Amino acid sequence: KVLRDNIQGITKPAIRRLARRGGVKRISGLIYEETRGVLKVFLENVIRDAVTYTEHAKRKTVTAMDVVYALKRQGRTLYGFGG
Amino acid sequence: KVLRDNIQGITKPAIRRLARRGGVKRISGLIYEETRGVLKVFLENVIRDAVTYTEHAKRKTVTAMDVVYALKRQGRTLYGFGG
Amino acid sequence: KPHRYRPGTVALREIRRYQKSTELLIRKLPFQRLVREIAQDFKTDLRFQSSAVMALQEASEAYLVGLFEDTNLAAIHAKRVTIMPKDIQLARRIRGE
Amino acid sequence: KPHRYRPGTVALREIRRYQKSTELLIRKLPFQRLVREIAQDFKTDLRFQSSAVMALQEASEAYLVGLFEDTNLAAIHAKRVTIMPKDIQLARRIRGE
Amino acid sequence: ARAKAKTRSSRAGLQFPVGRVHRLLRKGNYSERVGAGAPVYLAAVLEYLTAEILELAGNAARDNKKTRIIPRHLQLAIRNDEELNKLLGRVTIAQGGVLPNIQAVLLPK
Amino acid sequence: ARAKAKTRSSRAGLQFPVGRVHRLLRKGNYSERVGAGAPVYLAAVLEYLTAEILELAGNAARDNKKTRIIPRHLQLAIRNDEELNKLLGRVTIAQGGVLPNIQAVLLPK
Amino acid sequence: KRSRKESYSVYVYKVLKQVHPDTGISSKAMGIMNSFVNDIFERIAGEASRLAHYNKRSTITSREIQTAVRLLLPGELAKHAVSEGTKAVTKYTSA
Amino acid sequence: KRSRKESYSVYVYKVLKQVHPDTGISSKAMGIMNSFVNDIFERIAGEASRLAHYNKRSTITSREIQTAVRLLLPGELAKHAVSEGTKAVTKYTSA
Repeated sequence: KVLRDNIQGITKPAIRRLARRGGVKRISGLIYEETRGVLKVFLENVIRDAVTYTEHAKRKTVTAMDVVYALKRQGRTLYGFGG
Repeated sequence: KVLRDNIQGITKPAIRRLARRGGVKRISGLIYEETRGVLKVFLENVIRDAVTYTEHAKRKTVTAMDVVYALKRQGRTLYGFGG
Repeated sequence: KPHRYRPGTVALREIRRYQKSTELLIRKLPFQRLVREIAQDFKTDLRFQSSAVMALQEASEAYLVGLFEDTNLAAIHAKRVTIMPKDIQLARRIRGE
Repeated sequence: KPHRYRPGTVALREIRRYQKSTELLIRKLPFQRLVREIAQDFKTDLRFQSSAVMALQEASEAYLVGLFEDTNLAAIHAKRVTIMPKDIQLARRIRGE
Repeated sequence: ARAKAKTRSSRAGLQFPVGRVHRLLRKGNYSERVGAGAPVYLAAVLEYLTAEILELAGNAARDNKKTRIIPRHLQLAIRNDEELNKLLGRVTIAQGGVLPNIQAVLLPK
Repeated sequence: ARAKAKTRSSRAGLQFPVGRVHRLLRKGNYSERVGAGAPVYLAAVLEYLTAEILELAGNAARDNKKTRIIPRHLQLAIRNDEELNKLLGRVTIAQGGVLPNIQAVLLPK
Repeated sequence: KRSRKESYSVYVYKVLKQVHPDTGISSKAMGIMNSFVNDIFERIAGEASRLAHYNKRSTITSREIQTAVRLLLPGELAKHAVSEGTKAVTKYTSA
Repeated sequence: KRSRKESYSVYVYKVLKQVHPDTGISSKAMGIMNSFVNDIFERIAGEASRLAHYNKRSTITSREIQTAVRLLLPGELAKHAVSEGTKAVTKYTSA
């Protein structure tokens, strides 16, 4: 139930896989934690607004259409999730 | 009736003035014409839709309100010319 | 001797492999746990559609690999093959974040 | 010996002066020449509010200024002070342009 | 007594339901009235864009030798059309992946 | 026999015209029905942001000893405030200039 | 009892069979296509609503969409879409 | 004569004399302010319009507007705006 340290739920080799998909060849050790902070900022923003949606939707379950709203209000538009 | 060269009316002192206001200290000699082309591209990007505005507004005079639309659909929102 | 590929060969091979592949790379369960953790910061008593979670994973991964390619070309400009987070901060700030 | 400043210092004073000042830096009459030059390529005999052209100017050099701080950041980030067009190309790519 | 029910899409020779389009316009509250040719023109340009993107998807799928098109075929179709990349640069695609793009500086020698 | 007509702005004790903005909402093609308190609330928060920006701009103008506000101090107010700047990152100002920002690496020895 | 939900995937499928009778499609790909339809729809509809709001227009005709698409579409796509919608609206007008 | 052109210059100037009784205004700064307020007005009303779409609701309430305020405003701006609008709504409710 109560969760504490999912900051390291992203593993470093997952980041290396993403970086090879991201075309990166040589990766510093300092990269992973900074990218962790960046992704935390991005998810805090979008999930905060998703919570705003769901309380405005008066629901205790989130929907992916809320996620569609969360991606569209900065134009990060994704297809195929009920849109 | 036609216009052939006013892009060389973009004086490199004006370019370097914008560079100083843009914070650029040392400038290569090859910069000027490329920035001229880039800003020119930006100009057609705005004025094409501005021409479309004036055509759909059924006029032959370009107004600043259409300019406001033409900047704003790229999100370049400029205040003091709308009204 | 036992063989050892020189550095960069294997890395470029995985670059080809994962530019070929399309799937999510992070394990879904710890990401889901992180989603629950972050959403708990705003309001308790929340359930989660799974479709929302995979949407978040795909959007997040696409966002990350896009900024990865951006920092990649930035480090290419900076005459390096080793990425450092100063490139990431520059890319965010010029991009506007 | 006649007075002569070392290079860059007058450029620094220009930077300071222009960062306080807000006025247009191009002579405007060639700017309307360019405006009508580009405008007749879509439709000829279009008339212009002068305020429309001033809005075009303010947006234009505003975009150029922001591009110039990005270009300066690129020039510094590759361990230099002098700009080259590869700064501009990188900025155009990372801006999605 | 009354004429045969004949669809406006067939009248415009079209496929997309122009009645549904016009209804969604009316519930979209874009204007208090809408001219008749507006949802027709909407539908028609939607089959135009749809035909173009599905043409690109078919090109990708025949290049990818699979009969049924997948989101990877969609990504590979759209992202080599740079004109769409001006059109849809800010668009993300589920399970589409990325263009395989390795720079020459990453290449040795 | 009608009672004395107050304004909804006076009913909220505020400055902005509730009737004007509510009329804007009704003819904006946004909804057919608009609740009573929503334009009042919108006028209130517009008043809040207006007073906030105007107060900071007046302080900035007082910093440079002028009692009439100019777009330069508008730029100074909007860009030195990270919430305001983030709120209007995509926003251009005419004759506001930029924040004076000098890189220390550009500074000499 | 299930609530009938409107989706364009049948129209996407028939469009696909028009362009490629031999070609199938996945359900998530049809979801992407329906998302695309809705996305372009809301873009063009909001843009047309704004253009109506500018010129004090309360009735939307295909002229306004033609303007708004030639705004939103760069290159040859705008010209070809204007042409095709022109033929469709024209022979509809005769119909 | 000419047609009436509505302006917020009177109302914003009242708010100005509320917060800064001392200072004057330029017409250019006021045109900036009017372009500002009209821009952000159509912003907040637009997201409220999408909320009306997503909630399938005909009548716009203040609740939807406070939600859209959490959508737009950065942080303590949003909380303080919620507070001030709440008090204004209460005294409007009591007229």
